[PDB]
Amino acid sequence: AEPFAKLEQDFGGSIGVYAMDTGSGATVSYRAEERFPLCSSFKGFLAAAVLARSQQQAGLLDTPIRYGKNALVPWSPISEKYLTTGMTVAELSAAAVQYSDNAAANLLLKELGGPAGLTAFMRSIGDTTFRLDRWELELNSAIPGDARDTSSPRAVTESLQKLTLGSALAAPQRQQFVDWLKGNTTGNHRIRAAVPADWAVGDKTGTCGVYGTANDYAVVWPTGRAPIVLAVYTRAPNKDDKHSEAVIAAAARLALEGLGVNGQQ
Repeated sequence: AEPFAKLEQDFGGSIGVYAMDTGSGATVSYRAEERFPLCSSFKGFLAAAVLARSQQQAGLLDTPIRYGKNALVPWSPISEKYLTTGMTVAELSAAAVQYSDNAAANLLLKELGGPAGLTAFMRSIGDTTFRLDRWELELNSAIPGDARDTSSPRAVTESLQKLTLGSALAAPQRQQFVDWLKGNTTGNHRIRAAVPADWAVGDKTGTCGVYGTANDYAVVWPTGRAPIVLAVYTRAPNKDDKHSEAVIAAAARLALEGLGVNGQQ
């Protein structure tokens, strides 16, 4: 606890961590059951929900979605680029996960019946904590004490484990989910920065832009051992408090250390 508390003190906000060693079942928790805004991190679970749906709806992933300029909310760099052709459900999913593309996320949410649809999927896999309430971009408000669009580090890690390593998805879909996470482009300075270059990592980040609120969750494969699943979330009390990637990386290192996993040569 003390090392995490010192990290909080220097950062000026709150940090929540839950890490599980899938080999032994050993865990590290710090504020693991407190609520933190999901920010864009809900998009990983959104992609998992789309994959689950594909298991009972043949051809879903290949389906072309032809959206208009009306769909292009800010921070949609992939969606903007493909406006004139449209994108398949698969393409939208990869864009949402690997680039946090907002338009792509909103289109996929619509496919699943909105924030309530994604929430009902999470409940279906045994996650009673996750809630998505709003769409992009309103879900990013991260107002202290607001339960909308939040989950806990523990629930995030447990759900991530079920979807990537457990039986929540069929084997093909499970591998697609893992591959999407592995191809993420936005997380190089977070959980990835806590581990050596040759450990496989799949992750999804969230960065609300306000209230020092940002996060990352990941599956990590250390050379020669069972994977670790972990979530690192932050928030802070003032709207203008800046997030820190460095604090997330540091908390990840502490979590891994607490499991006897470190990147020391």
